Amino acid sequence: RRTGITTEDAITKYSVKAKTEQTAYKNATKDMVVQAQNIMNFYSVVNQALIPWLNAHGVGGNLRILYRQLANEYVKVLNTKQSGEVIKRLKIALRHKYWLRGLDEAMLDEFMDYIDSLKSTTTNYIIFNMQ
Amino acid sequence: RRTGITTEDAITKYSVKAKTEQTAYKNATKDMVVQAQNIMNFYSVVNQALIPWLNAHGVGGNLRILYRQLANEYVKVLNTKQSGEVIKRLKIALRHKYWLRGLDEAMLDEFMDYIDSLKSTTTNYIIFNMQ
Amino acid sequence: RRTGITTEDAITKYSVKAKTEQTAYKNATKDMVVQAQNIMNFYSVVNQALIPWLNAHGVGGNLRILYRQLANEYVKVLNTKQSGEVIKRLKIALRHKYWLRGLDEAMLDEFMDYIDSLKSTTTNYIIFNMQ
Amino acid sequence: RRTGITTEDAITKYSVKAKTEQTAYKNATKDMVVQAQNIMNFYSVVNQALIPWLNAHGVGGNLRILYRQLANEYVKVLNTKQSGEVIKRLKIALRHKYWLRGLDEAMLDEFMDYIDSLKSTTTNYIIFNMQ
Amino acid sequence: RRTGITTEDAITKYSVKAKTEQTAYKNATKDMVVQAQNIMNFYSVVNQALIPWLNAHGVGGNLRILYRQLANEYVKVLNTKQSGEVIKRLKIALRHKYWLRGLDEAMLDEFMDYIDSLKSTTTNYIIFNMQ
Amino acid sequence: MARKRTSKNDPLRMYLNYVRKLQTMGDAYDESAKYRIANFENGFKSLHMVENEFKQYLANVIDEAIKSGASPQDLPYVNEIKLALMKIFTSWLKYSNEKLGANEIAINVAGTATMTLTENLYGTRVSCEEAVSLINSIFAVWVGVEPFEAEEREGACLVTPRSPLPPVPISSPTGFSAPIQEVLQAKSPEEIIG
Amino acid sequence: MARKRTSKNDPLRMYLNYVRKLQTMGDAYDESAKYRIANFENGFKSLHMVENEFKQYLANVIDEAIKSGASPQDLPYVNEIKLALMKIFTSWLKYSNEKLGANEIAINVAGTATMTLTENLYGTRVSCEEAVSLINSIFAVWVGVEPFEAEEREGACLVTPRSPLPPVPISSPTGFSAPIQEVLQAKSPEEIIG
Amino acid sequence: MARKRTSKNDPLRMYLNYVRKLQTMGDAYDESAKYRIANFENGFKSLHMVENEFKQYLANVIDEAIKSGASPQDLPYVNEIKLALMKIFTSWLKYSNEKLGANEIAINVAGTATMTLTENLYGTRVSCEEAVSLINSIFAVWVGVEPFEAEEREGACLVTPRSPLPPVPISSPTGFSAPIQEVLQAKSPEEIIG
Amino acid sequence: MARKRTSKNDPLRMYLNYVRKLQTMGDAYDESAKYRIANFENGFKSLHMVENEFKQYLANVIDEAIKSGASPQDLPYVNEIKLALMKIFTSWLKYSNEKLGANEIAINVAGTATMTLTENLYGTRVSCEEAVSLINSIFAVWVGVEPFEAEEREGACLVTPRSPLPPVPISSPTGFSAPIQEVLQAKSPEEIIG
Repeated sequence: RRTGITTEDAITKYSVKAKTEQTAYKNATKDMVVQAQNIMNFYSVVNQALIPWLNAHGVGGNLRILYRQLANEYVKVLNTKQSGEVIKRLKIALRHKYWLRGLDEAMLDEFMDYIDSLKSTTTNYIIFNMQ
Repeated sequence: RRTGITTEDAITKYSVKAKTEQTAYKNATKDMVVQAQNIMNFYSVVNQALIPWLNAHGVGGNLRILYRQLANEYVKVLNTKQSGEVIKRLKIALRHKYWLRGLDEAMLDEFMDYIDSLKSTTTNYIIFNMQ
Repeated sequence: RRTGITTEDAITKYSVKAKTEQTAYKNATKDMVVQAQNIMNFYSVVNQALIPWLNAHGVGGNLRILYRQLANEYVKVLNTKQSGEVIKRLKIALRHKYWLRGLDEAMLDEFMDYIDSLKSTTTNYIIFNMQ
Repeated sequence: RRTGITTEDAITKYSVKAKTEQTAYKNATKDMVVQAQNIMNFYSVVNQALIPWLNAHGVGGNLRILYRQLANEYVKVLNTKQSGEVIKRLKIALRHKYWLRGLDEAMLDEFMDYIDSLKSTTTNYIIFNMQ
Repeated sequence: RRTGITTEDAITKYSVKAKTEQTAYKNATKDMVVQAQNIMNFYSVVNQALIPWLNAHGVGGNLRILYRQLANEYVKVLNTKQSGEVIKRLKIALRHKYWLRGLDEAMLDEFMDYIDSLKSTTTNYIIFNMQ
Repeated sequence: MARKRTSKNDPLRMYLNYVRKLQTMGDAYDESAKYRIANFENGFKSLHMVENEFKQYLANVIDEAIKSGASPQDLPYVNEIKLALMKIFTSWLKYSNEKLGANEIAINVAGTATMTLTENLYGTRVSCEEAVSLINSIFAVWVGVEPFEAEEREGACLVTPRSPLPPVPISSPTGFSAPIQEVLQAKSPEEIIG
Repeated sequence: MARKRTSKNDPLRMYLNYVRKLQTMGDAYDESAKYRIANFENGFKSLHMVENEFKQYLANVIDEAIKSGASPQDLPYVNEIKLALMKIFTSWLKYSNEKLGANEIAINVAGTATMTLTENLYGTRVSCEEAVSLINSIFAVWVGVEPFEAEEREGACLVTPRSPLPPVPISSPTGFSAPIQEVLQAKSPEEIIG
Repeated sequence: MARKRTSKNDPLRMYLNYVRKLQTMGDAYDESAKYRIANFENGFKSLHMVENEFKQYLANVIDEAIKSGASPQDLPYVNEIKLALMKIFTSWLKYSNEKLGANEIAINVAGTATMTLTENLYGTRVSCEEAVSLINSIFAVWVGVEPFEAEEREGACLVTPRSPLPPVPISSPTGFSAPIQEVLQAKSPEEIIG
Repeated sequence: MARKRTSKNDPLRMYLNYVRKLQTMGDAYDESAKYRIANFENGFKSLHMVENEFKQYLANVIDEAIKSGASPQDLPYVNEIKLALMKIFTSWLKYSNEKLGANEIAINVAGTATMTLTENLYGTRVSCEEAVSLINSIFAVWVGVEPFEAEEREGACLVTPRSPLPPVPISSPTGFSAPIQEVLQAKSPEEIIG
C-alpha cells in the first residue's frame, strides 16, 4: 500500500465500515474476556513495587499519578521486548522529560535508581489445542 | 496472451468481475485459515534472531523497523529459493540501498555479517489425501 | 470577455435576469443552510480572542466595533490564504489606517503585537459522496 | 452597504415588507416560547439581590423603580460581556447620571458599593442535536 | 469550405440558428456536469504550487492575479500537449511579455526558474461502455 | 434588522436565528425586486461615469507625460496598477455618495490609499512616490486640490492628507425612467404615471 | 457574477457551486438570446472590416515590394504567417475596443506581437526582422506611426514599442437595424419602433 | 466513567468489574456510532492538514538547503526520520487541540521531542543538533518562533524550550456536513435539517 | 488497522487474531467494492500512461542510437531488460504518487535502481554503465535532469544520485466518470449526479 491518500478516502472508509466494525467488536468481547487479565497482572506488578516506595518516601496524594506516568511508560518500553542497552538511554530521557514537567531531581535520581525492579507484564491466555 | 492492451479493456475486466472475485474471496477465507500460520512461522524465526541483536547492540525504538525492512527483504529473497551465489551480491546491494536511506555503516558491516542465520519460512499446510 | 461595455448593456442584463436570479436564490437558501455555520466559527474564534483583551485592557463600549473593524479585516486577509510575508506589511498598513481614524498608538502597538492569535476560519461543509 | 439613504427608500421598505414581517413574527412566536425564560432568570437574579436592600434600607414604594433603572442598566452592561475594567468607569458614570435625576448621594455611595453581586443573566435554550 | 464570406452571411447564420443552439446548450448542461471537474483539478494543481511561492516570497494581494495570468497561460500551453522544446522558447517570450506589463525582473528570473512543477490538467471523464 | 436590544455575544444564537429566517428570506427577495431594479437603474450610472472619467483623465495625464519625452516602458500602468487607482477612486465615490464632510472623505480615501498602495506595488517596478504624484495629478484635473502627501517610511507605503477633499461632481438622481415606446403608445400623461 | 466577498481558495466549492447553478444556466441562456442577437449584429462588423482591411493593405504592401523586383518565392506569406499577422491586428482591435489610452494599447499589442512572433516563425524561412518591418509598414499605411522595434536577441523574437499607438479607425455602433420589408409593410414610424 | 469515590488499589476488583460490564459494552458501542461518525468526520481533517503542511514545509526547507550546494547524501530524511519529525508535530497538534496556554504547549512538545530524538537517531548518521536546527527552521516557517535549544550532554539528546509556543493555526469545526445529493433532491431547507 | 497500543511481539496472538477476524473480512470486502471500483477506475490510468511513455521514449532513444551507425545486436533490450527499466520507472511513479520532496524521490529511485541493476544484468551482455547512461537519457527526455551516477565498484552495480528528481508529470484525478448512455438517456443533470 501507499501512504499519500486524500481526506475523502479515509472518511469514506470509516463511514462505510460501521456495520462490520461493530459486528466485529461484538466478537471482540468474547476475545477480551480471557485476555483482560493482563490488566490484573499489570496493576499487581506495578502496585507491588510502587506502593511502598511512594508510600514511605513521602510523596503526596495527587502527584502519585505523575510518578505512575513515569513508571507506566517505562513498563510499556519493557514489555515491548526492549532490554538494557536501550533502557540506559531512555532512563535519562524520561528523567529530563519528567523533570521538565515540574518534579524535583532529588526525587528523580533515587526513583531512576529504583526502577529496575519493574519488568514485563503481558502474556498470552489463549492456547490452540486442535483436539 | 499479448502484452499491449488498452486502458479500457483492463478497467472493463476489473469492473465486470466484481461478483465472481468477491465470491472467490469468500472461499479464499476457508483456504486462508490453514495457510495463515506462515505468518506465525515468519515472525517467530525473524524475532528469535533479531530481538537479541537489536536489543543488545543499542539501536532505538523506531529504527528497528528500518532494520526489519532490511531483514524482511532478505528473508523474501531467501524463501523464493535463492541460495548463496546470488546472496553474495544482494547483500552488498542491500547494504548500499539502506546506507542510502540514512543508516550508519558501522552498524551495517556487523549487521550484514549477522544476517546469515535467517533462512526460509514458508511451507505448505494442505495435504491431498484421496481417501 | 472584454471590459469596455456601455451603461445600457449592464442595466439590460440586470433588468432581464430578475426571474432567473430569484429562482436561483430560492435554491441558494438550501445551499446556505449547511454553509452558514462559518458565521458561528468566525464569531467563536474572534470573540474568544478579543473579549478578554478588549474587556481587560479598558476600552469602552462603542469603540469595540472600531477594534472589530481592524480585527475582522485582518481575519479576512488571513482566510484568503495569505501567510506572514504579506502580514508583516499589512500590519503596519492597518496600523496607519486605523491610527488615521482617531485611535491612540499606545493601544495600537500592543494590539498589533496581540493579533497573531487570530487565524483562518472558513471551511467547507458539503461532501460529494457519489454513493 | 452604505449609510446615506433617502427618506422615501426606508418608508418604501417598511411599507412593502408588511406581509413577510408578519409571517416571520408568526414563526418567531415558536422561537419565543423556549427563549422567554430569560425573563424569569433576569427577574429572579435581580429581585433576589435588590428586594432585601431596598426593603431594609428604607426606600419607599415608587422610587424603587428609579433604583431598578440603575440596576437594570448595570445588568445590561454586564450581560453584554463587559468585565471590571469598564465597570470601574461606568459605575461613576451611572452615579452622576442618577444623581442628576434627583437621588441622594448618601444612598448612592452605599448602592454603588452594593452592586457587585449582580451578574450576567441571559443564556441559550435551543440545542442543535442533528439526530 | 472557403474563407472569404460576406458580413451578411455570418449574421444570417447566427440569427437563424438561435433555436437549435439553445436546445443544444440544454443538452450541453448534462454533458458539463461530469466534465466540469477539470476546474477542480486545474485550481488544485495550480494553487498547490503557487500559494506557497506567492505567499512566502512576499508579493501582495492584487498582483497575485498578474502572476496567475503568467502561470495560467503556461498551463494552457502545457495541456495542449507541448513539451520542453517549445517551452524553452515560450518561457523567455512570457518573461518579456509580463516584464513589459510592469513587473520586476528580480521576481521574474526566480519565477521562471520556479514554473517547471506545473503540468497538464485536463482529462476525460466519460467512458463509452457499450454494455 | 438586528435585535437592537443587547449584544449577547453567542454564536449558536446567530446560526439558529439564521436557520429560522431562511424560510422567509426566499420570499422577501421576490418582494424586494420591485424597488431593487429601479434603484440599480439610477445607481449604476455613477459607477460607470466615474470609471470612464478615470480612464479619460489617466489617459490625458499619461499622454502629457509622454509628450515630455519619456518612454512607454518607463510608465506601464497596464492592468493591475490601473485597478489599484480605480480602487482608490471608487472608494472616493462611496464616501462622497454619503453626505459626509470634506475632511472625512479625505481621511477615508487616504486610508484606502494606504491599504491599496501597500498591497499591490511591491515587486512591480513602480515606486510609491510616482504613484502618489499621479494620484495628485488626477485630483488636480478633477477638482484641483492635490491633497495627499506620502512616505515610504517603513516597508509599506503610507498616505496622509494635507487638505480637505470635495465630493464627486456627479449627482445620483431619483428618477423613474420610462421607455420611449411607453411614451409614444400612451394616450395621456397619467397613463405614463399611473 | 462572482461571490465578491473573499477569495476562499477551495476547488470543491467551485465545482459544487457550478453543479448547483447548472439548473439555472439552461434558462438564463434562453432569456439572454433577445439582446445576444442584436449585440452580435452590431459587433461582428468590426471584426469583418478589420480583417478585410488587413487583407487589402497587406496585398498593397506586398505588391509594392514585388514591383521593386523581388521574386514571389522570397516572400511567401501564404496561410499561417497571414494568420500570425491577423492575430496581432485582432488583438489591436480588442485593446482599441476598450477605452484604453494610446501607450497601453501599444504595449498590449507589443506583448501579443512577442507571443505570436515567438511561436510561429521558427522553422519557416522568414526572419523576425522582416516580419516586424512588414508590421511597421502596415501601421504606416493605417495610422502612420511605425511603433515597434524588435530584436532576435535570444532564441525567441522580442517586440518592444517606441511610440504610442492610436486606436482602430472603426466605430462599433449601437444600432437596432430593421429589415426593409418591415419598413415598407409598416403604416407608421411608431409601428417600426414599437 | 470510574468509580470516582476512592482508589481502592486491588487488581481483582478491576478484572471483575470489566467482566461484569462486558455484557453492556457491546451495545453501548452500537449506540455510540451515531455521534462517533460525525465527530471523526470533522476531526480527521486537522491531522491530514497538519501532515500535508509538514510534508510541504519540510520539502521547502530541504530544497533551500540543497540550493546552497549540499549533496542529497548529506541529508537523507527518508522514511523514519520524517516519522520522528511527524511525531513531534502531531503531539503539537494534540496539545494545541486542547485549550492549553503557550508555554505548556512548549514544554509538552519539548518533552515529546526529548523522547523522540532520544530513541530514533542513535546509529543513523544524523546528529541531534542538525535535527533540532531543522525543527527550529520548520517552526520559523509556521509561526516564526524557533523555540527549542538542545544538547547532546549525555548519551541521549535533550530538548528544552527557550520561548513560549503558539498553538496550531488550524481550527477543528463543529460542522454537520451534508452531501450534495441531499441538497439537490430536497424540497425545503428544513428537510435538510430535520 | 493495527492495535496501535504496543508491539507485544508474540506470533500466536497474530495468528489467533487473524483467525478471529476471518469471519468479518469476507463481508468487509463485499462492502468495500463500491469505492474499490471507482478508485481503480481513476488509478490505473497513471500506470498505463507511464508504461506507454516509457515504451515510446525508449524507442526514440534506441532509434537515435541506431541512426548513429550501431548494430541491432549491440543493444538488445528485448524483454527482461525493458522489464528492469520499467521496474525503476514504476517505482518512480510510486514515490511521485505520494507527496514526497524531490531528493527523497531521487534517493528512493536510486535504491530501486541499485536493487534492479544488481539483480538482472549479471550474465547478459550489457554492462551497468551503458544501462545507467540509458536511464539518464530517458530522464533527459522526460524532465531533463540526468540525476544518477553509477559504479561497478564491487560485484554488484551501485547507483547514487547527483541531483534532486522532479515527480512524474501525470496527475491522478478524483473523477467519477459516467457512461455516455447515462448522459443521453437522462432527463436532468441531477439525475446524472443523484
